Amino acid sequence: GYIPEAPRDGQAYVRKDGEWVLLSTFL
Amino acid sequence: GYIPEAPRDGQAYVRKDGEWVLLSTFL
Amino acid sequence: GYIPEAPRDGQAYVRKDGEWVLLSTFL
Repeated sequence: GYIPEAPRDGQAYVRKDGEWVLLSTFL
Repeated sequence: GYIPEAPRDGQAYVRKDGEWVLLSTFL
Repeated sequence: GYIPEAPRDGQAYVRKDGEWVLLSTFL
């Protein structure tokens, strides 16, 4: 389906496993 | 709600603050 | 329009060119 909004919290998110995961996880 | 399309412009985007932000911002 | 789900496969994706592209492409 379509993807719901990510957290709105001053952090960047990427799409993984049908979820929003912090970009910083990967950096 | 659901998220609208990001710019279609040859650049990658991540989701932040209910917006599409260039990935390159963080790299 | 709204964006469809990314692959659900243990990898992170970013939005580019109206598509889901592996984050690892850029790292």
